[PDB]
Amino acid sequence: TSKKKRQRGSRTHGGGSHKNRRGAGHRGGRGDAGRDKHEFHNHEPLGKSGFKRPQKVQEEAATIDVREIDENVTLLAADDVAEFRVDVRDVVEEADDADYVKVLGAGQVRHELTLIADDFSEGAREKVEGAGGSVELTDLGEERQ
Amino acid sequence: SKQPDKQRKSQRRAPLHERHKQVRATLSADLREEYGQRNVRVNAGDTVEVLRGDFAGEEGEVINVDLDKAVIHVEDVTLEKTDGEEVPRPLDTSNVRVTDLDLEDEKREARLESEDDSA
Amino acid sequence: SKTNPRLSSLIADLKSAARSSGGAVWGDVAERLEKPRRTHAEVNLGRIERYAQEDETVVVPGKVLGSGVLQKDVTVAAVDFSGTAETKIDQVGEAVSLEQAIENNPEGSHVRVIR
Amino acid sequence: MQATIYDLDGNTDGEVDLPDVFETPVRSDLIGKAVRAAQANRKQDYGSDEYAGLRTPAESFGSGRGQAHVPKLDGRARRVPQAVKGRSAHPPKTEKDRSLDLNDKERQLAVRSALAATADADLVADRGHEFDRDEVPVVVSDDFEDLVKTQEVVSLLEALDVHADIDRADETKIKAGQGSARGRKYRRPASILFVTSDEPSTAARNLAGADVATASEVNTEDLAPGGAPGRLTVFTESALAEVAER
RNA sequence: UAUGCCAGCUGGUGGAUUGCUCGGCUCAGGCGCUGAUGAAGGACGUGCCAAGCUGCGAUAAGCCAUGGGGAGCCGCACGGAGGCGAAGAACCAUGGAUUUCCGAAUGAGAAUCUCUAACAAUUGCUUCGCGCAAUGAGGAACCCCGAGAACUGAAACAUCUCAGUAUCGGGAGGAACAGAAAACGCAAUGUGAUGUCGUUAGUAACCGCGAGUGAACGCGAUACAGCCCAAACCGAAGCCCUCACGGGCAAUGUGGUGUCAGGGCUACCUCUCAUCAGCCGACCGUCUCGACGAAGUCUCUUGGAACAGAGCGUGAUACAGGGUGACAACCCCGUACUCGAGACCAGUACGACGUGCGGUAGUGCCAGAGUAGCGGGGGUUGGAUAUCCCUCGCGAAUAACGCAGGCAUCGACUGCGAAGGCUAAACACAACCUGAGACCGAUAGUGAACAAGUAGUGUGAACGAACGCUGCAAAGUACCCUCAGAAGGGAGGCGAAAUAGAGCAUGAAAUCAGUUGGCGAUCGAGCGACAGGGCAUACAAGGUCCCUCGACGAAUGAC
RNA sequence: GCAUGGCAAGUCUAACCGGAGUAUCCGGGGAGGCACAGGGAAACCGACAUGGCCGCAGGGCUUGCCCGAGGGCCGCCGUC
Ligand SMILES: [Cl-]
Ligand SMILES: [Cl-]
Ligand SMILES: [Cl-]
Ligand SMILES: [Mg+2]
Ligand SMILES: [Mg+2]
Ligand SMILES: [Mg+2]
Ligand SMILES: [Mg+2]
Ligand SMILES: [Mg+2]
Ligand SMILES: [Mg+2]
Ligand SMILES: [Mg+2]
Ligand SMILES: [Mg+2]
Ligand SMILES: [Mg+2]
Ligand SMILES: [Mg+2]
Ligand SMILES: [Mg+2]
Ligand SMILES: [Mg+2]
Ligand SMILES: [Mg+2]
Ligand SMILES: [Mg+2]
Ligand SMILES: [Mg+2]
Ligand code: NA
Ligand code: NA
Ligand code: NA
Ligand code: NA
Ligand code: NA
Ligand code: NA
Ligand code: NA
Ligand code: NA
Ligand code: NA
Ligand code: NA
Ligand code: NA
Ligand code: NA
Ligand code: NA
Ligand code: NA
Ligand code: NA
Ligand code: NA
Ligand code: NA
Ligand code: NA
Ligand code: NA
Ligand code: NA
Ligand code: NA
Repeated sequence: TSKKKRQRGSRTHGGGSHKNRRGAGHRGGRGDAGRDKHEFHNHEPLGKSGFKRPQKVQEEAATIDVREIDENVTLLAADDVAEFRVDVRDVVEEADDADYVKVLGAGQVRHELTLIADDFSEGAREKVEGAGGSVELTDLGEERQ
Repeated sequence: SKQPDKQRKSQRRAPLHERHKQVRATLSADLREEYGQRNVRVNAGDTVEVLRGDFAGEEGEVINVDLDKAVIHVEDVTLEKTDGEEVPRPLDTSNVRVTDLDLEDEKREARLESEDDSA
Repeated sequence: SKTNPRLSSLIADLKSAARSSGGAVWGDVAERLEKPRRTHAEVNLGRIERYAQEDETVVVPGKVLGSGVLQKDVTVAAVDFSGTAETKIDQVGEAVSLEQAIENNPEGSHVRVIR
Repeated sequence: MQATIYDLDGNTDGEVDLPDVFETPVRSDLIGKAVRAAQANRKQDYGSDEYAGLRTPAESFGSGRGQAHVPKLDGRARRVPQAVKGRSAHPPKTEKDRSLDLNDKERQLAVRSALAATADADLVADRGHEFDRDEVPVVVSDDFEDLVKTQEVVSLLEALDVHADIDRADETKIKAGQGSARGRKYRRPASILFVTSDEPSTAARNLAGADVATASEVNTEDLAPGGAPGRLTVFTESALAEVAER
């Protein structure tokens, strides 16, 4: 049996004094009324903050951590094996509708990896090279200057 | 229409010619054999036997057929009024069986015999 | 009130073993399974690798998921395994249903609880 | 496991491997959920007239005449919920979503599970079905799909000691309550489900309480009427095979 | 024991309850315009007897033809008298005849009548004559174009919000509107008419930057369709009325060409399968209607009646639903299967006829102005500098030019040609037909299951109910008595039942009459709860209870 | 938020399409949403698959001693 189902006979249905559940006054106003007066509490302060750049001037990066790549190298049999070599663009989902593919340096790299991507973080490079690997920047990646 | 209200309605409000089907009774075996039909529209000439009411067992000539009320009067199937006058006790064709047909109508017999049409 | 008849049965088995045999992990696991599903365990392989050890059955009072790598040749016992988890485990060790571990080890010995 | 095929005379004719799905753990809770969803999804939207009881300029006289402040017109109370001929306070509504969602995986799992419940003679008898057989489901040859007369399908069932279930379903119940006034006067026990592969058995369909389905689209409902697992079914050699990849 | 209290019994009052459903409510599919050839709506008529309703219209519940249908019939409506139908009536479908007065109401006037040939009025054509035509008004909502609140929210309130909502004016169709880029702007080596659905997203944008408000490009789907002028160059080669004759229009340009795969012109190549005009003209499907259509009406028992129980038997491509004197696959209508017709799809698709697609070079010949654009003032929008619109003023170019790409100017780049036009399908609504339902079941559900927008109220705008159920069959109570009596009553008759006897199934409570039990004219008021007594009680559905004595015997505990 | 259930580094389809037993139902449909990294107005940059210590449950051992998920205390890392 639910709470609603036990209300018949209670009279007030849990509202306390029958003088309680009336109109908007019981809520201190309609909607967000008095968000900086009587009900200021737990409301973010009033005002403007910052600015926005036009949607069509914004670039959305396709990102992936080395940990992801490294953890699935064996499972990625459909990709090149060498002295493993992988073109990140073919790994990261949502890579088509993105402005570019960037690799980030989170986690470890327990394999000699040769990664090709449009972008790489300083940490991604270091970690890959520290495991006897190489970072190949795409022709699109030739924007670094 | 599978809905009971629509069923009963179409029966009570069916036009006159569509009411002929409401006055149909089962044909005897000999007649079924002879005409290739299980039942027929009871006519005022036919002879029938009562299979269900208080008059079940009795037989007689169909004196009348009412299409509006979908009911028939069979000879000797009566009720004695208070004054003593015997009057017809209406019957539903469903509680009745045709044991002889009045074939004076050319058209009736025609349809009764043709395998492609029913009577 | 659990709704899954299989879970109910499992929980009853766990109890029966905990009481009959000298096992105390089964009755412990049973108490977690009776608790709300949200509190149950959701462990990915990366953790089983970090804390398990050979000849010590890893007992998960919940479900195992396939994120991360497992190299240790360990026997993992859980309520359920994601299709990937079960596949990745049988590759280097063995994935077992809690119902089996109750029959193979009613004493609940040499077992490590992981969540 | 193994399933024994039967010819149109009721005699064995070899056998095939009972597909794996029939080994799926019976999960009545999930089956019940799939049937509930199925039944709810075919329910029609209803609701009283938006304006019923509101078509009046009735007003309250207020204080002064020893009467309660109730809107009235021509000295007759109206509109308000407590008034005869007044609006229904919280009536049924057309806008209400009377459907139920169910994950494909969850629903498929229930189909497989109900399918599996078919291969359990004990479940089947428990569900209420009446038969004198031992093995189940009742597997038959593809030539069943060629039968035409219902009477033929009867003899075959009588041969398979499974016809008793139809004597069970050969009794309509005249329900209690007003459903009667809406065309739901009758009800009858569910009997044998006939699954074929090309087209539903036109021959068996009219059998008292029987249902006819096809392997490609047979569902939780026909497999488990009313969410109850274990329906006395009869598959077609090909149906059995086709039902495996479901 | 008066007046009287509590409870019951018999009868009543009342109309709840239960059962029933000819009505509703809601969803879904189909379908969809009518009217000066006088609609819709209204009035008044019309029947043997006719008040209401329905129908119909002085040919008046109807006349004719064809088709179907069939032995019956004369609407609801079951009387009395009479009549019709085998010369094929009734009844159904299609088509036609008739079709009063008012009514857009149109000769003129007028509360449905009247006065002396009439498109009144406004228009187009015009033989300049009302000669040929158009418009007007209705319709459930939907649709398009204009006018445009306030309560309210902001806990006050003015911008904001309610809301471009309510309401008002004008108008189209079966659908409207929109629509083949002076587009988009995931900026591209990209997309490619328009609606609509899903999403993008409560995102961008707006806002006493408060409350609140709020897109689009794109994407996935639905359905897909693309064309014609103006001008250049031609220049009467042309169009409309009329059978013809003949008349009218048209140089202030009819007609050819042509329309960004720019075109024209000049010189060439090649060619048509584009496009445009006209002819033909469906299948399938869908919606509705119709034909045909299997098998028990066997035994026994109960009953007023088997559709019940028991026994025996049958059909099923048919065990949906309904009817029938009680629970029916096999008694009757139907239902599965098969078949036929109509309507919509659609004058569409396919087909064919005619036309001719396209390409090169040259050519500053052509290409829509109060426009693009700027400024003042307003409205509107998310549109912010960057929405759409109105108003006042100002105001350009000519493709070698112009516009756009979310502030202005110049340059580049990319897209694209405004100020002319048309356009199938996919979407809305629900009048209309049909289907459906975990909806309501007569105080419910529509206001309306009934005379329902009825009775009735208001000068009027407008407002607006209540009323469902005899029985299997009327067998609806003959005869006699009483009475002022077709009243009523008594006796009596019918039926299983009249306590089914007419607003008649069942028949609660409040409550009334008579009556039984208890109390009662010396006595006190939340009417009772728990204890214990009196009196009262057919059975049934409860069967315990009393005293001697004895066994057991907690706390407590004596004379 | 919570209880139950499915799947799980993923998960779910929407309109819509086909089938069919034709509003149910079977199969397609991942457009898009949320999750998978955060920080910063923005430009722009971009993290612990575990380094230490306590220690509950549980396990281990020759019965106080080890191992101790989760949890708690730190370290360290991205960014402003
Ligand atoms: Cl920004
Ligand atoms: Cl984990
Ligand atoms: Cl695009
Ligand atoms: Mg995507
Ligand atoms: Mg015949
Ligand atoms: Mg009401
Ligand atoms: Mg009831
Ligand atoms: Mg006049
Ligand atoms: Mg206010
Ligand atoms: Mg304020
Ligand atoms: Mg607004
Ligand atoms: Mg846009
Ligand atoms: Mg032309
Ligand atoms: Mg505004
Ligand atoms: Mg009513
Ligand atoms: Mg007045
Ligand atoms: Mg009565
Ligand atoms: Mg006294
Ligand atoms: Na409360
Ligand atoms: Na209250
Ligand atoms: Na408030
Ligand atoms: Na009204
Ligand atoms: Na009063
Ligand atoms: Na709904
Ligand atoms: Na229509
Ligand atoms: Na009359
Ligand atoms: Na007429
Ligand atoms: Na005219
Ligand atoms: Na004239
Ligand atoms: Na306020
Ligand atoms: Na005020
Ligand atoms: Na504002
Ligand atoms: Na895209
Ligand atoms: Na009968
Ligand atoms: Na202006
Ligand atoms: Na542009
Ligand atoms: Na009533
Ligand atoms: Na007493
Ligand atoms: Na997706």
